[PDB]
Amino acid sequence: DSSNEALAGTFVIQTARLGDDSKLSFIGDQNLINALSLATIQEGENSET
Amino acid sequence: NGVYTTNDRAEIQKEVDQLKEEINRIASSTEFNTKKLLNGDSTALWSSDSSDLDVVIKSAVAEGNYNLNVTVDPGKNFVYKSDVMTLNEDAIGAEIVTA
Amino acid sequence: SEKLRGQISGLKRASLNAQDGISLLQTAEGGLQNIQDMLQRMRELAVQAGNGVYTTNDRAEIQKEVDQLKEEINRIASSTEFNTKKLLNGDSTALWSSD
Amino acid sequence: ILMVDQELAQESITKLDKALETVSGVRATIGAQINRLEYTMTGLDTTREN
Amino acid sequence: TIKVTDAHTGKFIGSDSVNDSTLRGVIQGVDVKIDSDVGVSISWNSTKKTMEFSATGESEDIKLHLVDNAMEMQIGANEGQTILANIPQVDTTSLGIDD
Repeated sequence: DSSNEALAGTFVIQTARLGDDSKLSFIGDQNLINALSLATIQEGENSET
Repeated sequence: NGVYTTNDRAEIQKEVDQLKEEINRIASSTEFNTKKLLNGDSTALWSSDSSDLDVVIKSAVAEGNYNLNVTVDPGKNFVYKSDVMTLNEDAIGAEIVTA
Repeated sequence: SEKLRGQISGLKRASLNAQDGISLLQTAEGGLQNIQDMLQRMRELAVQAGNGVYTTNDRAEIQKEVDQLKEEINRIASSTEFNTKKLLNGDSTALWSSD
Repeated sequence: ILMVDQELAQESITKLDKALETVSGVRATIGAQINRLEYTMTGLDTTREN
Repeated sequence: TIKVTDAHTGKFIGSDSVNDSTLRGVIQGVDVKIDSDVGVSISWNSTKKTMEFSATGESEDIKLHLVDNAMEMQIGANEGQTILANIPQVDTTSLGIDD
């Protein structure tokens, strides 16, 4: 509860890099992409150097 | 525009990548008396020891060696979520058999 | 000169994009015309029933045709297509799911 | 530069515009140098004659 | 009586009391329909020969997933200049003549 895994029967996708380097794009057939129907819940931020 | 599916954009991207390779080739192809002009061989000459540091040349450089000190404060990452999955009606159901 | 040339290219591209946009709306308009045409026949067949001389069997006879017209209207609602993009079946605005 | 989804074309346009600006600046600089050299050409011949 | 909240933080969004069991006009642009056989207990009274209904006494949770997917068309030669279009969903259920 009250975390990223509050919903059952869903896929959670995370990456181990930060910033704009961590954006992922999905390409494929229209029906499969529509069935998957991904959504964005967290967007990355850059760092301070 | 949206009239194109997710395949037309990839078909565009393929030949765009081809054009990128062609422009890199023409950038690195110029030559005169075995002395390259455009690939930063007329202004500066640089090198580094670590394999994660890049240098781009714009104007006159000075000289010498340098030592760098790096401190980092991190940001965040990207997190995606999918949809919900459900079983079809033809399935589901328990029973008693004798095999 | 370079800026003007780029603007000219962009203008021509947008000029084509407009009509590639408009065709889809024309198709949707046609489909909606057909559906509206069927609904009025359903209304007239509904209003015919009600004058009481009819027994309790020809009313079910009318109900058969009403149901069959309803499944026709569902089929035409779910059959619209353009470039593998279904328009009228709620596939242009949102996408919902539950468990 | 990527064009896979309907979100990167705007950034692509901006990058292309600024790249064109940079190329134009380089060509202007080279033209300036060649014009200066062309002007300094003829004085040598005039001084040779004198 | 229906109360809707967020699934990750818990900010209250809306509450409603309906009679025909349709949640309308609290979530932007969506109407939600729920079955009438949700959380009700049935028992029989032989001494009075009548059925009796009652509340279960415990709450029930359903979770909903919804993602936007409007229509964007490029109309200009620069950024920001885009047009948004939507097509509402139409069928027998939406038109309210399903039953």
